Amino acid sequence: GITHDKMYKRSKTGAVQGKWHKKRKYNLGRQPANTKLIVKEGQKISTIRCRGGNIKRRALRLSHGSFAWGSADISHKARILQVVYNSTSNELVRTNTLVKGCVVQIDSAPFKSALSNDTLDKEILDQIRGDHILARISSRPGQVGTADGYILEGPELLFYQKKLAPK
Amino acid sequence: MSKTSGLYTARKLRTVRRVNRWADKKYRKAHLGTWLKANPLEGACMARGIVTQKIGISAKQPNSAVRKAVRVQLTKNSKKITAFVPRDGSITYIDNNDEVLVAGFGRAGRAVGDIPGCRFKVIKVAGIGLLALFLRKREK
Amino acid sequence: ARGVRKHLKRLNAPKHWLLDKMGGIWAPRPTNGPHGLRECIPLILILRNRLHYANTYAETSMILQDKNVLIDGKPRTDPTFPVGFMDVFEIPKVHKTFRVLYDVKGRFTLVPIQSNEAGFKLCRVQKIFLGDKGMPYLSTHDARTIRFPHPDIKTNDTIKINLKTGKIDEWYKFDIGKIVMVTGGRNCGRIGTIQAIDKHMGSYTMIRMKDTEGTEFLTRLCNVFVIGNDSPAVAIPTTKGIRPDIIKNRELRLRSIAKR
Amino acid sequence: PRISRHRNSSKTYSTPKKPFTKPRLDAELKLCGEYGLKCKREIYRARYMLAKIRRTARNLLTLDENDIKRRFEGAALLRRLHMLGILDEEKDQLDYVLGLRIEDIFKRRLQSVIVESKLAKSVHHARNMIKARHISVGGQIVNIPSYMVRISNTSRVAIADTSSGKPGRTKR
Amino acid sequence: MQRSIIVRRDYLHFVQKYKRYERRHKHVAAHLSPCFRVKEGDIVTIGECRPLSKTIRFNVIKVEPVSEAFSPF
RNA sequence: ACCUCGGGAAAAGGAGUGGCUCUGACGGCGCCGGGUCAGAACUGGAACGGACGCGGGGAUCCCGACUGUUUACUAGAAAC
RNA sequence: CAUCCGGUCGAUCCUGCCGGAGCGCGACGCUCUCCCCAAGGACGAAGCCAUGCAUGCCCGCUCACCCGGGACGCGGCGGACGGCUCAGGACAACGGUUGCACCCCCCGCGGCGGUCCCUGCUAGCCGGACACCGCUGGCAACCCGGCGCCAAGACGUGCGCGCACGGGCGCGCGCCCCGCGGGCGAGCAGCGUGACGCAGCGACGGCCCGCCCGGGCUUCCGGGGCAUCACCCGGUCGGCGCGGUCGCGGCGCGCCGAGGGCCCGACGCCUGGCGGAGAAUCAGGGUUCGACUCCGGAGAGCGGGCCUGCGAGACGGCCCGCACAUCCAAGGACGGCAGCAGGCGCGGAACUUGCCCAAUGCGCGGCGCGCGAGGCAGCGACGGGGAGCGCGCGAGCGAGGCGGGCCCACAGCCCCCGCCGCGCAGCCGAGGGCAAGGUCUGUGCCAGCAGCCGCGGUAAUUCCAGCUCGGCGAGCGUCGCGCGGCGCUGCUGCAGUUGAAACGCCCGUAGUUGGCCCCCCGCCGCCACGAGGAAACGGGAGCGCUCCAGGCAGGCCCGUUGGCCC
RNA sequence: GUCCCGCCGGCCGCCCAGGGAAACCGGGAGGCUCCGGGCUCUGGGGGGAGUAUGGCCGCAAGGCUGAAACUUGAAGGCAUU
RNA sequence: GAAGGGCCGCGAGCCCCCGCGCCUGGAGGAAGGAGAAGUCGUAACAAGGUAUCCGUAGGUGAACCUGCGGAUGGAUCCUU
RNA sequence: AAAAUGGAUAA
Repeated sequence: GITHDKMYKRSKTGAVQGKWHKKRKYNLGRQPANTKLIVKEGQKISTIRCRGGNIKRRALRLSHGSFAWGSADISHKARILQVVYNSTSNELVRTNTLVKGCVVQIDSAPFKSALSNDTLDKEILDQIRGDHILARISSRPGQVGTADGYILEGPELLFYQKKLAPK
Repeated sequence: MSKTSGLYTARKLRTVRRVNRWADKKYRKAHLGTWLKANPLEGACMARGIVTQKIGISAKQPNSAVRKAVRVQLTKNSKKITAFVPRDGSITYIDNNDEVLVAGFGRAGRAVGDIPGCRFKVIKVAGIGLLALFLRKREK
Repeated sequence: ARGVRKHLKRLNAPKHWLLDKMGGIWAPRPTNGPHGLRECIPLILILRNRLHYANTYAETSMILQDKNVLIDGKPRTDPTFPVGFMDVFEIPKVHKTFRVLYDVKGRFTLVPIQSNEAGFKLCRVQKIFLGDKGMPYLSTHDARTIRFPHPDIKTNDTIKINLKTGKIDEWYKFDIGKIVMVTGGRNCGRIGTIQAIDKHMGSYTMIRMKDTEGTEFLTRLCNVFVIGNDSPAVAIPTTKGIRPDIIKNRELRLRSIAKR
Repeated sequence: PRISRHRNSSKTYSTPKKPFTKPRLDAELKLCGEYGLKCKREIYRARYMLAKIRRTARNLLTLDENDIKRRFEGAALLRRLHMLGILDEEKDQLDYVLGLRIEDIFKRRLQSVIVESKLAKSVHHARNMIKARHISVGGQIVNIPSYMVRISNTSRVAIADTSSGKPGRTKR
Repeated sequence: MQRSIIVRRDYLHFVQKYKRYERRHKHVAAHLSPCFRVKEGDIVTIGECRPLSKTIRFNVIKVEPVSEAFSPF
């Protein structure tokens, strides 16, 4: 079931192509692993058997990620406080999905240990003294099962803040 | 004029023969498929039938003779065909409501010679060969 | 197909081994091992069919599992194990010390060589890769995965595997001036010298090869193999890569029946 | 499935394009008398071979002269004819092949070469002799008269190792 | 189209039953990024790529122009 | 289907419709209307034109083309 | 391997087709003396099936009530290959060519082989339960329950060495372009460094990397008809995320833009549509066939849905819906031969419920099993080959019997040596084509014959016999089909004044076709030669299966072969 | 002189080759089996049949496209008596 | 963490609704083709007794007839 | 000016 094969799809001129084969395990798909944050139960990540003996960590829920600074490279294990602006869909960020590529608020407290230095990314250093630092999840929870993010910096910080500034 | 004398007129040339080719009567009967449906025998060499009634068809006016024929009902497609009992005195062996084998007259379905309305022959009556019951080799 | 193919049909089986079309729809399986199906000959073919040795396939197997046979410095009791180019097929118990090399015809046949030249099996480096972490590696056609290679060897180079010693000590390049035995396509098994090597982007590099008498053969870079800088590194089959022409083949064969 | 089906077996008969011409048919009775051939098929058998032997040559005779392919393919055909003996060591050339005829091909048969020696009597007795195995090149009492004894073994042709100890006529 | 470019590869086909040739064409699809500026009627070389779409499997790696006011290239 | 090509036609036959919570569109000029629209949640015994207002439909046949008019107080028609 | 000929007339030359003639491959009729190479329920029923089989093998483990080997269980490995059909699929499968810098991969092969600390701590080796079974149970059956004993190379923890490391995450090219190698043709790759995960690996160190064998896609092309199918498509066409997958891709899923394909036939429908390598028939050019043998595909009653796994959307696996059945103790239970043999139906049509691994493979086992893959036998005039049915006037044989031998898994056959001895023809014609009576009875345009012209009305060259004779021959006729015939399809190579056929004409876009000229370069097309592409098959060199149809053999031999051109 | 020779575009009669079954064309129906300048239509024995149906166009009458089943051995061209 | 549930997906099946392909029953109506020697006229081929025939429209038991324009494939290669 | 017809089947 849940096939990814091209027989079902229409051709280039939009001509339907008749099916010549029953579906096969080589092309398969599963109900997607939407990844729920645990803001409100420890992180539990199912392990799903895959083709080739390899295994994929199904992210039913995740709570903590490794986020790294854009210049000083602090890289601190932290908590994903909340999720905003998935861009692929507004609703995914309203159901707290942690799909990779989503701005997430990370707790400032572990990464506040880096507050001592100055000339160090002043716009984010202000955000470090503020209870949340925006970061974009950079690994796929649905396959990897572990979500790590990079600190929001550079022009992207400006756009993703511009996006969250009407609020 | 066959014309189309162009290096780049192979497309036109290929189709012109394909379209005009169907016109040839022999090719048209051969591959239209109208006859594969029409043939009572279904294109089979021979087909089984049940005898419905012995009939006499007068031959063409040049050759005046009462040809003797049997109306047979094909078992496969329930078509009422007329077969000609062959040779001399053969009708006496044939009985009504009796199984029969029927095969082509050899002109390719067309009537052979002077038999009006007849296109098929009776190879076997009730299993036993018609020729055998005529040559005496196998009797009733 | 579902899973993996498990049997071999003789009619599909190759023209190079040459099996009797009659006597079995099936053929011995080129079972997995050191040499590839296109470039290998099953040992049970080189035991039963080649030397006309033991009688049946079951009988061949009984000797095989009695540990009576040796291949490439180890015994290997597999019944249809692969035997390839330069695979030292020799039996110590029969004292038959041979090696397997390609004929001018294109069927590898046994070329006799003693322990002195049976100590080392010649091979070519096809791929250099970083494997098992950052340890650079070297792979030969018979799946001989030596580890850290010598700095001089790049690729299309030649390695003297040492059998029981199993190490690389002698390295020969493919650059023009090294005698090259062709192992693919039409020439498929005759020696020569490299007239030139020519490359095209992402396309088969064509290496010119002319025999000692003359006669050109232009096989692609993958099939080309460097047997020696000059002369065989181990031995040449008694054809020396002459390739006698079609009438010449008739000439040799006609007197062959007369000799009896 | 079954190695049996991978056998190439064909037909040697070369049936005529027109089956009822009396000039040809009556000569068939005449050739049948000349070599004692049992069936029209027994002529047809060598009719195919004869025409084919001439046909292969008619290709290589008009083929590029002194060509390597012609030399190898011509060598085979001429050699076949020298050992069988239809062609000769004087002729030794592609040109002579066309002249061969079906009866000239029949000459090499054991119904014909036995007749030249006269070991087995007239072609009538001669065919009877091979079936009765009283004639052979030697050591293979031939049952089949079709055996085309080659020129080398025509001199070697002989009466059976065992002819006619309790002969059938005087057996009782 | 959006970052796409449809190309007509036209070739002559030598049928043998009639010694004559046909005239056939293939409509192919390629990705052109703002690197190259093209117009319909321009000649471009497209290289094969990891499937980039259902039909776009090519990338424009060369571009030549044509006078601003069937050729088997 | 049919057709005088306009009609038939609302053909037939289906699906949805509440409350709340939000969000894009629409203008004048930087402040200021408008009440129509799409959406998207979340929710309520499986309930939403919740009262009201408000076509049953289809296949033919016979008249008369039709919109019209008529026996006020028994015939509204195919009659005029 | 370039051929005709019967037929429209009182005759003649045509056009034009009807008829023969040959070859293939099937059905049928009558017939057939032995051998040899034998196909064989493909054919608008991929309809339905009784019965029996088609995958078991091991022994890691034994305290089974006989020996240290085991009955069974459990553990292991293979059951996905093999066998069968050909329904679907008509820009798909499928042939050649490409790429994976978008992948996955059992087994074998060779290399690698530190696994962090709280770790956890016992490695002189740990933990408990676990079938078979003991005892007791339930039903008519399938079928399992409980309690206790308990068996391991099974599991489950865990001996663990800070260049600790499964996967995954941040920062680690430049500055107009390339010109070195772990590399490549291409920035691909490795590895450090910072965080995570503490992860795979072991209680008989194996996780890994390469390799093999492959699968997943994919490029450039080839890849049925139908216009009484002309407009078509709506994740369809693109971009941008995000999922999903072994991975790339509308593969899904949001958001955006309006694309995509066509007279060079799009789209739709149709097909007694698997495709190729190949066949048949044949101067050349071809034309039809492609069920079957090898290669690729797809299906197992029909739809789906899933598990064990490295791989299966598997049916001699499961789970459902649908039909179609069974069995029943009436509560229940259990299916699926398009495997082999054999039914039943259907058709014109297609064989024994044989035996056996002995071969040739393959699985498992190193201390021989397992195989309805097959091998053999039976049936077997699809056919194909080779001798018969006398020869000679007198010499003999063989189809058989009868005993050996040999062959043989075992009988058998072949083949041998004795002893004996049964040689043995049919189907079709005889006016013409077309070969072969100017014979005789019967019968009267009746009967019949006759492919086609014709014969039969009281002299039948033609029917019904008999006599002769001709064809081919243990085969010969009769139908159905294709090809040659047939320049009756015309590219080579058709015909259009009258035989059949220039649209009444003009304008004209698709197409299709186009002067002359400009040596000396790019892209063509092209021209030639290559390289690399499966054998079979076609041919083709050699080799007396007794000839042969055959075959890769054989011989005191080229490393003896088995080539070689496709 | 409305002469003579004509030069081109037509309208025509006879016809040399040459072609064709011939009637006969010959300013082609000649330069073809010693076959190939280009483009287009159209036919494939004679009936059924321009018939049926599916369109489409037309006020209609009808036009254009266009079957098959089925039958039959001749139909037909130009000539000579 | 068993029996269960809630919700999506993948998806049979059944029913309805339309499209298509494929065959088919049927009074009665209208043809066509073949039945050894039916009835009614004689249209056409001789200027076939009214030269034939093409178009188109009208008539008539039936061939056929007549109108109006055409061809010669005519019964005319010939005439201020 | 008026005139229609002639079986079949071989000869």
